[PDB]
Amino acid sequence: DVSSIITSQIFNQMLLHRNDNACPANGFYSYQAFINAARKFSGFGTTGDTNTRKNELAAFFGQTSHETTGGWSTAPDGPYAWGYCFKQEQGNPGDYCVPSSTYPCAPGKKYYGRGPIQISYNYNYGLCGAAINQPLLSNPGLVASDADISFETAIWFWMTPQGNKPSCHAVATGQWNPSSADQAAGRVPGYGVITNIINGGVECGQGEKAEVANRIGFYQRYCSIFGISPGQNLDCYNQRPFS
Ligand SMILES: CC(=O)N[C@@H]1[C@@H](O)[C@H](O)[C@@H](CO)O[C@H]1O
Repeated sequence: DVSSIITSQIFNQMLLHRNDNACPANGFYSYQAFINAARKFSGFGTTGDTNTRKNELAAFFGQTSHETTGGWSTAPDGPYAWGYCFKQEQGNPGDYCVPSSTYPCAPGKKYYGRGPIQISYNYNYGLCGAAINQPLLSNPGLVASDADISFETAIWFWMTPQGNKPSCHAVATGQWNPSSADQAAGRVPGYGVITNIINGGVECGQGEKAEVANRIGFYQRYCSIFGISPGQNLDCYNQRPFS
């Protein structure tokens, strides 16, 4: 069970400032919601030895902290204490509707980034809602109004391979075997390939990038909290994005 690796105190010490009034998602993300959701995904934080389960959770909270960070360079307790500050895409996001007969856009509904993985677009809310048996296509606001659902979308993303792009789960648990194409593209198992899976088109293969360095900093802080050392191949600066 995942609760033997991650306690309420480890969750709270990682997500130290999420409940500050400056965070729009303050009061949303609970340890209970996380454990309820985690238990629905067989293998999630229960694959491998203790250090491998710790590493998976460090990596999962690292990446999701980046997706939702409200941190700045000089924030209280540093930038890597301000994960899980947002539950919806910032700026003025549009409806993120790309029509699908399989996963049709609901009238008046918007599919902008919500929750810990910032799940976006009607196609993804529909694929996800099918997998977790929730009406995300008709009510995408559930991902920001129900914290158990919010965590389910992020773990769903984390556990789901995309053809030649592995699950974050496989990579974080040392179960990803890189293809010859992967090797030629510099995609060596590590946290960097996880950044590549999540947003490599934007962030990877272009040299030093502050968003990548941010993802690493969260993961480094959380490895410390779990009492493990970070893995190798932390960045994707010299990785070709997954096409
Ligand atoms: C609202 C919040 O607490 N945090 C920050 C904001 O103040 C910050 O300066 C900027 C990037 O550093 O984006 C937000 O996420």
